[PDB]
Amino acid sequence: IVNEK
Amino acid sequence: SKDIVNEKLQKIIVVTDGMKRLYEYCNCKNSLETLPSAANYGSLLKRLNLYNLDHIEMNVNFYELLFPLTLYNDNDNSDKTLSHQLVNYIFLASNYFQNCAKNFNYMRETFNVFGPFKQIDFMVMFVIKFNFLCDMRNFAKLIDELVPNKQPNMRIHSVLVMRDKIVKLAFSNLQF
Amino acid sequence: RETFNVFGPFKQIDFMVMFVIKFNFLCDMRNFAKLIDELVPNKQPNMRIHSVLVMRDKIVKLAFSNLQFQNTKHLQRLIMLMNANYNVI
Amino acid sequence: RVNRCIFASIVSFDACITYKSPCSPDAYHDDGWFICNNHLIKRFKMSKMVLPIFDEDDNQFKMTIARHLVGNKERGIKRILIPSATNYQDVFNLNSMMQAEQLIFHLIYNNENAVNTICDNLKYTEGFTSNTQRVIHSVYATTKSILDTTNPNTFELRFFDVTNARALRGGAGDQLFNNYSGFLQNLIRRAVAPEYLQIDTEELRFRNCATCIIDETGLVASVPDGPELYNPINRLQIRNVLKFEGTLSGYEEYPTYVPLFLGYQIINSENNFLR
Amino acid sequence: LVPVGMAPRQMRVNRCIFASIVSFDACITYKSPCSPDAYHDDGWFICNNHLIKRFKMSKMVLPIFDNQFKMTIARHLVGNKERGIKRILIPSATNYQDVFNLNSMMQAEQLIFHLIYNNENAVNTICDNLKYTEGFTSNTQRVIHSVYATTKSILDTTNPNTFCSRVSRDELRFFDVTNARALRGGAGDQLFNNYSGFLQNLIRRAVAPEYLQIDTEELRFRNCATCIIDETGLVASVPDGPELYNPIRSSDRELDRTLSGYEEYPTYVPLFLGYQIINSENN
Ligand SMILES: [Zn+2]
Repeated sequence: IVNEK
Repeated sequence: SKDIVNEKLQKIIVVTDGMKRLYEYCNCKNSLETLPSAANYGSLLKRLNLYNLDHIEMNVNFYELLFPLTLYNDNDNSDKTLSHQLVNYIFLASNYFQNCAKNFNYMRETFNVFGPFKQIDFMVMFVIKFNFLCDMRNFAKLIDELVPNKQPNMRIHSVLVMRDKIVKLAFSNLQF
Repeated sequence: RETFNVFGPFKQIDFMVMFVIKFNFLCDMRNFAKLIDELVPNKQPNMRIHSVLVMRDKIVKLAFSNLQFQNTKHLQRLIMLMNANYNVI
Repeated sequence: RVNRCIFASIVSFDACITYKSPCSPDAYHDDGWFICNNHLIKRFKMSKMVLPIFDEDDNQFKMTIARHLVGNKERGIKRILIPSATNYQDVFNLNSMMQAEQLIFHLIYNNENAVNTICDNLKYTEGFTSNTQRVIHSVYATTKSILDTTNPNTFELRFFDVTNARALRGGAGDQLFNNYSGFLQNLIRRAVAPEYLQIDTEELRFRNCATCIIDETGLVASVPDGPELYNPINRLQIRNVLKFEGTLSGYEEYPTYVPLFLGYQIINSENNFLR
Repeated sequence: LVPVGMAPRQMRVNRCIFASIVSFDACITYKSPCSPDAYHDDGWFICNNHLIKRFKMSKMVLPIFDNQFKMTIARHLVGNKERGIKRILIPSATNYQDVFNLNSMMQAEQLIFHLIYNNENAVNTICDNLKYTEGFTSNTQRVIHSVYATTKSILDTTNPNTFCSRVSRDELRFFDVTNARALRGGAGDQLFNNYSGFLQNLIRRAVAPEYLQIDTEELRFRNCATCIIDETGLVASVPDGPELYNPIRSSDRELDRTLSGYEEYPTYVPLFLGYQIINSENN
């Protein structure tokens, strides 16, 4: 997870 | 104020008690002796994988996490080794966090072996923090509920400041 | 021995300390044996590991010889295990 | 030429006894030591040394440090370096040393009862009032002056038990350090080097593991765990005649020493303080 | 002629492999910098200069004893703040090509590296390129063959003894973190095995063991490990946490009044790692 943040 | 901090201490005790069974982990045998290993969390990692783990902070508020413990009846004037024990505890916590940050990648491969999932970047930190909090609960058990409303201690506060500065810098260095 | 004596002036306290040490040791030995049960032993020991074992046993024996010291079925079985008499049954 | 050679302020009050006092010159060095090298070696099994920290251009931080004189076989009393007040009388063979030295040790450890006993015993020396009391006064005054000088309370963030990983809990080595006298505390600071040095949020590690141990028995040249560190050391005779006149010789040697490495030193916003 | 028929003469021999570096362009004269230590008949097959330049390592002696035995040992030149690839004290066969900048250095040294590290493909590539590059036949071919022969002679001297040491019973060495309760040690022995025979000999000559059991006596030189080994190779890293401060005081008033002639402890960081065992002295 590198974009859901 | 420091009354709110006492509330924080009681809340962290109760909230640890809460999640250690809401998610039934209590890896309460472990401590801050050295870098944690996935070999003691395999099943705990499986249970963690059931949840999205991005809701975690890269840095650790070592200050606010440990300050409540500083509030205790040091005025008893019977166990200054208690204060020295607290100093040892805080310093070893800082070292534990520093080593975790320095070798965070190494733990990343460890948990790649154990449950190779995208959420490992958060699982590493969750293992770190949860083992740390189990150690905090054990330390609370060791100490007595002698928390005053307010207590000044320059030496302990200075140790906190200087060690946590290193801790925060190390955590910040976790680039990506 | 003093830490164990905290729980009482037991008659055979020295034997008790030795037994506790060997028992804590046997726990991890059973752990290793479980870890290795699936694997196939060789007819003869690995020579390098054997040399290491002999060399370390030298030091262990030296230390425990320098430190001189002072209800039967299971007792004797476990004691034979402790004394490493693998003929135990 | 102030001679700070504590344990050289010893006078053989007995006429038949002559005290050589063959002790090290460095006592005349206005350093942080209050005991010079030979006294240190004899009565604490320590050898003075210095550890440079910053030595580039003119920054010359040279932290002092002493070395173990204890092999890897000694244990218990044999290994204790600086005994506690509870056990120093046992570790040191006070009866085998001169009563003046015993008085010095008793003053250092605040054994006023032993001091009174020693002076009471000296009361019954033949030339007691003539010169024994003068010797008592001289030695006692010198020792008291040294002790007061060492004590900071008279008219900083160095922690010695705060390095020990794998320890269950407690530390308390700093507790015993506090319990020690000002002279003993200054000696420990002067000889023992904190394994870590933090300056204004800048940590330097000198060892990967502390070498000394501090507990109720005192300061011990022991290891945090495992076995002890290896620590080695004309009258013309017939054998002295040599036979007929006739291998890393080209490389330097790393000392086989065990310097006193233990503790964490924390320094606040203060910069590279060189005064 | 003067000398007896054949009769191999006896003289000193430069031992560092890198001494053979020479410009393949005969029209370009080159001299490699060699420390005189290279002419000592010792276990070291690299001179101090090449060692420091390529591996960031400096030789050193460790007295051992009644009879004072001198055990070879190297020490870190790695600073405290160096990170990542900089911490690779000796790269592994899977990383040396990257750690060492083959492009930036001479072809002869690249061949030397591809020989030390068992890279036959790279060695063959270099050989063929030199065959089809420049006046190979005239003198470049002979120079290349001379360099290759020297390197192969050194390797043939080392590897048999290295293999005999590997299978040796009397002498045993284990390059890992003696603190088995650690994670940065790993299968250090397996990695050491992965290394070439000559590289294994270099590692033995450089890294001293944390402990040393001679017959029945054990000497503990450290309560900790000053370096580690991983897939990358020999890493100048602290296995447990913060890096050791390495002032690097040289090479690349009241305080002194008190600190006149006065024993001083060096700040160097020697290489201590693993367990070593020996029967008798063998010295
Ligand atoms: Zn050379």
